[PDB]
Amino acid sequence: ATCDDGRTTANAACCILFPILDDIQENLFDGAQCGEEVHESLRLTFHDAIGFSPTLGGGGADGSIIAFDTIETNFPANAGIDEIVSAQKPFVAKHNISAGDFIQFAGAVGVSNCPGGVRIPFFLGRPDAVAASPDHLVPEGFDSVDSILARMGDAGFSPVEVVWLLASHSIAAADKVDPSIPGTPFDSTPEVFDSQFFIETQLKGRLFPGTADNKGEAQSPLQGEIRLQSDHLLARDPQTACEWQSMVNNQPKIQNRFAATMSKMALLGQDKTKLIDCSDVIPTPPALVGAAHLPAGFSLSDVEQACAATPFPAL
Ligand code: HEM
Ligand SMILES: [Ca+2]
Ligand SMILES: [Ca+2]
Repeated sequence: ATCDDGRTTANAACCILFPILDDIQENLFDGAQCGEEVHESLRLTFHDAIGFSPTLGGGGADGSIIAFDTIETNFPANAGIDEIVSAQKPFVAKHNISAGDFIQFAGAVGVSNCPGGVRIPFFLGRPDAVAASPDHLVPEGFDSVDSILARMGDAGFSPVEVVWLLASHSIAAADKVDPSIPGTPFDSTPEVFDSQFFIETQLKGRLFPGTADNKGEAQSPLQGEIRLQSDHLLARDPQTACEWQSMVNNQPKIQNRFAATMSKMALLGQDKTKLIDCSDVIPTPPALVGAAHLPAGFSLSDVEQACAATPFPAL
């Protein structure tokens, strides 16, 4: 189909996304940058979608974190999410799409701004949310591995799919884990969707980049990086360690698995056969240029190898 401004997309119902694309690239992502607003929007896709439990309810990727913000931003695991919920709300009021479509659309557009990134498949048509998520369904940085895997398993994700979704922490920082150092990132390249996150979490912890006593924080290997206790444990746990290592220096697998498992997350609570595919509206991401690496001056003896089947690669 050809839309009114002459841009084309495979399914004509998708034409309505083009003005919304332009508005968010200008006014939400500050001129299509891979910056804080993109990271916050990507985190919002997960905090919206994961509100889904067969036994308790929640409609998953349904926009409930905006439509019922009053309730869901009270949950302690949503700390800090209110800023990006407030920022997105006027876009939803002004355009003609549901909050659940908007959150996943903004997350996929945001990701496409980051070098190395992918186009997450995007479907249009989710109805407005009809219930707030239940409480206590969002994993925290201080939860054990078994707790996190049980929660993600309960929403439909295997342990390998959790590892794949955690490539999101390649373009990510924390504001609330240690409030004295907000904006400190989880890897050395928070503007680049690459395997540095899986590398650098495998390094021996050395110091705390701000204060020492913060709940859900492990020691970081670098003054300018922060480490969640969850990522520290998942990189080392026999249930996830070999998968975590396998992402290192494996950008094709990161890209393939992150797109497919993000599309699955974006569809929790929904049925794709009732929606329309508008994947082709998402911009084309830049590619990587630089090779994966240990941080300069580090070597294999600084890596805590945790996969008995396969040694950590020589980078
Ligand atoms: C699986 C267990 C997970 C845990 C325990 C977890 C935990 C966290 C924590 C504690 C933060 C920092 C919040 C702050 O203090 O500001 C965070 C940030 C973030 N998380 Fe996760 N996360 C998990 C999975 C996910 C998934 C599946 C996504 C996929 C979208 C995601 C995307 C993000 C992003 C993009 C940020 C950076 C937000 C920003 O820079 O503004 N996380 N994560
Ligand atoms: Ca939700
Ligand atoms: Ca990165």
